[PDB]
Amino acid sequence: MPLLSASIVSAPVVTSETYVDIPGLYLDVAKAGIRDGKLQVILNVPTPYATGNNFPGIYFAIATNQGVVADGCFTYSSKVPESTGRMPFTLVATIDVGSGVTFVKGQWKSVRGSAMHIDSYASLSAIWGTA
Amino acid sequence: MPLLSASIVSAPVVTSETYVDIPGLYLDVAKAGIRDGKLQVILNVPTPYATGNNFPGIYFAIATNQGVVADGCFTYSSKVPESTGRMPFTLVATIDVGSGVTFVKGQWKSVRGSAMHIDSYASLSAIWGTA
Amino acid sequence: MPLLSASIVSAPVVTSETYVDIPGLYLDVAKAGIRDGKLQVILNVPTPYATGNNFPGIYFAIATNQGVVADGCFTYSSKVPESTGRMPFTLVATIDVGSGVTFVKGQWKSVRGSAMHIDSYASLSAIWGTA
Repeated sequence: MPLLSASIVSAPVVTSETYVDIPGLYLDVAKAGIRDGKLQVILNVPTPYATGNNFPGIYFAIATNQGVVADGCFTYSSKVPESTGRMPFTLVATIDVGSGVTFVKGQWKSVRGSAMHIDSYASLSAIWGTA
Repeated sequence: MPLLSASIVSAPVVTSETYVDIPGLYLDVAKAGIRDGKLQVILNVPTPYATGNNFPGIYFAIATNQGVVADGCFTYSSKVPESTGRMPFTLVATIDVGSGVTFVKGQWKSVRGSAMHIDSYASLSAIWGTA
Repeated sequence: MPLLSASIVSAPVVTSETYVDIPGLYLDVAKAGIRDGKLQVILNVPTPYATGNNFPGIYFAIATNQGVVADGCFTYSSKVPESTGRMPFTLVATIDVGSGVTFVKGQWKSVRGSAMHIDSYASLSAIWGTA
């Protein structure tokens, strides 16, 4: 099966100065017997929000056992937003499995001390391609 | 053909307390003779906006004949935004066709009574994968 | 190989009243011997920002040698935002290669004179499908 997916509807609220795994957003590539070719990986966090005192936001990353392959963030445009609105976020990266990839995961990291909120659907998806 | 797509450039402006189809964002899976395996579905609404009086926004969903499989929203961070800016939105879900899926559609639902606006490109895409 | 990708971590800051290529976001389809079937193309700019004096934003497009196939934008909800926050943006389009497509690129265009900022990861991805 060339389509892999994991999805969640919540995670414990946390702050982090470093990239930390988003629990449940994990694809086991080795366990699927995929050892070569490429994966197009999509991290989709459609409804996150950040709480903080200093232009809040969330960094998200796609990581393998080799670490972060791609990342990005959303941030609010106000020091302390009136309400910390829902800021849809998608990240897309293509990785060579041949180089020794055995898992893929989503990770997150605070912007300026923000608490990080997922309280609804979020997914981590991959499509396997071979020549 | 394992790639399916539908796209629109507008829809009638409406409010809805329930998920209602976004006209044109519909993939006919049965008609394509796809009866087994998985679909990775992307709902891409890159340039929506919501008009309202109370922190406006839009919920979007991916639905089949079996109902909603994934959803999320954007919301503004001000009670009545200065201007209701364009809030890009993407949603990604992977569904088992074997379980009896015959169509896939995008749907939307008001946040707090918002009118819902698409006046430019939006797409619903799927990639079919089989083991 | 049915998966194509290009990624960047920055681009020179520019303004543009027209769609102009985002340097590095280019897939050479002809060079890959792909002459028929479909491509699902994702333009992923997860961490852009716009600087301007009049509700800033960025239009993004997916273009081929035949021009723009899909586009959209983000805009801020304040005339001059307190801080020009990071506004994640994804665009998804499906194109018929048979119709004479030889390359795919990401492009951008100012909203109301905005300077356009990418200073971190951004990607252009494609999956090739044939019947």
